[PDB]
Amino acid sequence: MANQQIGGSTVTYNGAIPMGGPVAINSVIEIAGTEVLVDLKLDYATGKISGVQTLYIDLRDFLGDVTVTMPDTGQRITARAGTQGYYPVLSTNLMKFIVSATIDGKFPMNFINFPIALGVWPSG
Amino acid sequence: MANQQIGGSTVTYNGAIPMGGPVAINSVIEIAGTEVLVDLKLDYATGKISGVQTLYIDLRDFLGDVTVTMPDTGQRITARAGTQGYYPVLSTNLMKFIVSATIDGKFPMNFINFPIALGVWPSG
Amino acid sequence: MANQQIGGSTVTYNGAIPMGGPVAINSVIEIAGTEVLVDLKLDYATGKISGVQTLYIDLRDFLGDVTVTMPDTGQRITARAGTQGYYPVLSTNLMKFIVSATIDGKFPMNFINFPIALGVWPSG
Amino acid sequence: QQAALRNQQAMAANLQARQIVLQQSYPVIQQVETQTFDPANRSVFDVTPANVGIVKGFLVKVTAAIKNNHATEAVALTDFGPANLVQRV
Amino acid sequence: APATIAAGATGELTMYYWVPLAYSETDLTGAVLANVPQSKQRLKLEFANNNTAFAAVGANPLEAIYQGAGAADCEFEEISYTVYQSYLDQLPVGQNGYILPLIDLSTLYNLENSAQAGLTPNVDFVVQYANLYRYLSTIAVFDNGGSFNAGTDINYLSQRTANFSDTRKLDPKTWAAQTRRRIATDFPKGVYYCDNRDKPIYTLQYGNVGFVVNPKTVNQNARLLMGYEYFTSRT
Amino acid sequence: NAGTDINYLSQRTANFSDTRKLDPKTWAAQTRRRIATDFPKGVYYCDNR
Amino acid sequence: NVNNPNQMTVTPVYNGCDSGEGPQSVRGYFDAVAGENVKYDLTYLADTQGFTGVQCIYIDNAENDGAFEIDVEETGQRIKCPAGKQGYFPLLVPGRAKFVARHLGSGKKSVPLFFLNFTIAQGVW
Amino acid sequence: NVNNPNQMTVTPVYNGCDSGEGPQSVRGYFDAVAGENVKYDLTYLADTQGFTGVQCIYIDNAENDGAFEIDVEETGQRIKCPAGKQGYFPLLVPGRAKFVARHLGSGKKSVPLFFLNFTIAQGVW
Amino acid sequence: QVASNWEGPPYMTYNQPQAGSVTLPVAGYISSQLNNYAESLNDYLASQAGV
Repeated sequence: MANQQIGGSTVTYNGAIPMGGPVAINSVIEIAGTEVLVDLKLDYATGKISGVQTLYIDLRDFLGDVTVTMPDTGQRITARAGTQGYYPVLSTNLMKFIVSATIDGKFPMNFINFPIALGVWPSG
Repeated sequence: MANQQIGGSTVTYNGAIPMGGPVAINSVIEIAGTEVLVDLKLDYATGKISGVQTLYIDLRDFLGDVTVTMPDTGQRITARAGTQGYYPVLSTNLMKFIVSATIDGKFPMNFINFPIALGVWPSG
Repeated sequence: MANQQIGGSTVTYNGAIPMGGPVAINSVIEIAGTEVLVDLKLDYATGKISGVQTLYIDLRDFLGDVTVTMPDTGQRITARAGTQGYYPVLSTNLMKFIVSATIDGKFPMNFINFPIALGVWPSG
Repeated sequence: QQAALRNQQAMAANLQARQIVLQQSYPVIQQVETQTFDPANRSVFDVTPANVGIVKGFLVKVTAAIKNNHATEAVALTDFGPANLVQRV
Repeated sequence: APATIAAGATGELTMYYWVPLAYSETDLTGAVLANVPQSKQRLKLEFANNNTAFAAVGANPLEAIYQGAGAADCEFEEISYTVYQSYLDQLPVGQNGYILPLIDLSTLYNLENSAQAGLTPNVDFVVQYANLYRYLSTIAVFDNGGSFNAGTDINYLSQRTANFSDTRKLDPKTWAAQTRRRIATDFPKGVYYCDNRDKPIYTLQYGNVGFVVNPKTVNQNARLLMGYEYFTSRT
Repeated sequence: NAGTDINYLSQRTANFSDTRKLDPKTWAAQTRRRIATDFPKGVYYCDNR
Repeated sequence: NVNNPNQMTVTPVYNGCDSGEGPQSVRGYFDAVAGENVKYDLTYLADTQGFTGVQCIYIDNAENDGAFEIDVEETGQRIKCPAGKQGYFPLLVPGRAKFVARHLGSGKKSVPLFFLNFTIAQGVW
Repeated sequence: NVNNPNQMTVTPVYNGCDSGEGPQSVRGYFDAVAGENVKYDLTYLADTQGFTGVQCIYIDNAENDGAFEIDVEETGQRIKCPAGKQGYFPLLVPGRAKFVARHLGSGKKSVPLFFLNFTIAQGVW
Repeated sequence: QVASNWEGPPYMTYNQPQAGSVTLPVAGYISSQLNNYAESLNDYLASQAGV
């Protein structure tokens, strides 16, 4: 009973209000074979958006699921089939994102940067 | 009717904003051997994370449930089968955690330390 | 057709942050025949908890529903069968509670005193 | 450093007042709670002490009545033994 | 406590604990002034239930009390507890109020335990001391996967500083020789004690000191339990 | 007898207040803190030094 | 599908901030509703006392068999609570607080109800 | 499993903070549609008055039989409310506050709708 | 023969903390002290050179 864990990571995150304003980023993708990388490190250095805090994923026409992964954290938020939703996210000053799906489709995505509580439009 | 009680347990918690940063801890859990103990008292003493306030539990490919238990409180947050979720926990300066499941599995788990409101991706 | 009411009560509440700490109380309830009364007036006078603001009700192994009633306001929060949940309640400085269930069983209960939003682990 | 003389003068006034309390006060030891329970029901209990004076410790006396209901086999004491009667304080 | 409990028998146990606040009887450091109006003074206690006190053969007898082939049907009949509080009454009152050792009641005296994992054979395992505490003693229990050994699974134990410098790098028999001139016996097998009462490990005025165990044999699910004892203030 | 014929040993003051009032096994526990053994069967020690 | 704008919309003002008094609530009950519409006129309490607005509402339909509506007057918001549920609902209520309730159950259902005056987020367990 | 980045992205600004005026909703119905798109141009109210944005929205499809979309223009957000539900939805709207509504019901359904300008969390009971 | 900066032999006292010295400060902390930073370097070099 109760064996002890060996190693865990420790990562800094984005949780406050930026010196700019509420600023999201429309990043409509198309997977169509395997994966899609989203790199927002250029915007962070060049004076734009200061760090992704929330995701808005809109898949009401897509028949499968959509997974978004942070590489520095390992969180892999998976939005469901015919649902829209706001998802708080654990993201670093390095804003890289691995987006995946099953086969096809185009999904509007908004990298939001300010806190919005969670919600998903249909349930069950 | 009207049966009074004898013993309750008063205990202090973590509910405010850290003067360090928003800091989460990835502590991927391996079960199908025992129950799993997570002890973050070493991180609290050595200058790192001040106190676990929220859990992110990621059960997407798992077929059973996952229970996380705080020993100072007795709170028994039990995540369900094919769902991901954010769960606020009642946790003390002792960051000890008893992680269990039903059968098997590998679970991405994040010990978040800042308040995130509750949500669960599919419902029902 | 277009009628008007006669009498309505007005109660003062607990809704702010305590100048003590975030403090919850484990008060595990066994009913097994009728009803269980919880009285936290002694803790409020003797320097402890300032007033209950949220409930955590843990019903995973309980096969029926659980009702908690405030006597000063008449609010009668009812938790569902196989679900855990956080519930904000309308409670007065007289911190009395009438807990009930159907038949049997034991379930953990926490009297939280700081605001946590809603949430129920399975829905539907 | 001039700040190491006041923090040694504060220790001299503190040690002067420690030997006033230990020499001119009364050591009391009194029972605050007693309770007998069955551990199948509950095993975590909270003890409200007395709020008086300068508290300098607690003495906890734990007894038990372990019964072996097996058919033919026995059990033996472990190395830690009765020191595992209180799991946490 | 009886040494064995046969089939159908009933053993009566008793055990005493001293939960300290002040350091000793003549040194009032860590003591608690409980004459405050809205006092929240509290003493939690958890006890052994029927799942943590009786281990089967081949299990981990760490938190257990009895262990054997008949532990599947052992159970408690009762547990009774009694708490006694030792305190100082009739404090000296002066013209300006109470006469008290102010920076003796400002200091805490704490006892913590932990559990570390990740042990590798012939590799040093360092547990760091927290920089805010002044450590007085250290207790390390090498739980080698439900098995305890009398030093025959540890190469050495040490207290290494920040650079690489060791201060007490000793064989497990020589480590036990240092505890025999403190407690005049040996702790049980697997338990190792480190005394620092003459000079506490502050690890804020002399670097970052750690505690090293170099094991010889490591089984699966082997952990290292670390008990601490230290002072704490706001200096 | 070894404490089985005593309910409690105590020490009172002027206003009938016990300044120690212990079980016979707890009275003997404070004896073991000083002389590192028990006094013989029926002997009860009280330290006030 | 062609894009067509509309003529005119309205604009009321609300009570979305914190009270200068304490958190308060008003209980409305004994709701034996054979007549379907029931008015709650809280303007009596707003000027005499300090009950300076209704922000959230708590509807308890645990034993109700049908749905349950509540209507705000100046705003026109017509929040309907489901059949066997209970929960908290934020409201858009002006400084002149009047409400109209209605019913679709199987007889009068007594419907305990609270007008909450401060902010509580949504949840309809 | 191959990884592929993308070319170019969009970047607008929003109204996520608290108003210098009070909380104010805008009741946008009389949109009986069944076959068209309905534009809401709130730029008239944003400069003539102090109605400095739209933060949240309230859609009431309690008697609608199909879904209900609302699109924001400079952002491209595409919030679709379910068939027989109602609830509050936060929005990503710039200063040029323009909206386009759609429908999939069984005839014109007269859906009431509110543009809130302050923050209300999600809930779609 | 006394020197106002002489702390002893410089190969034996250069890395030695002072007497009380729980935690040492840094000798300088535009953002902080500047001429106190320059005089904390001149006083150290005068200790290593003996007037």
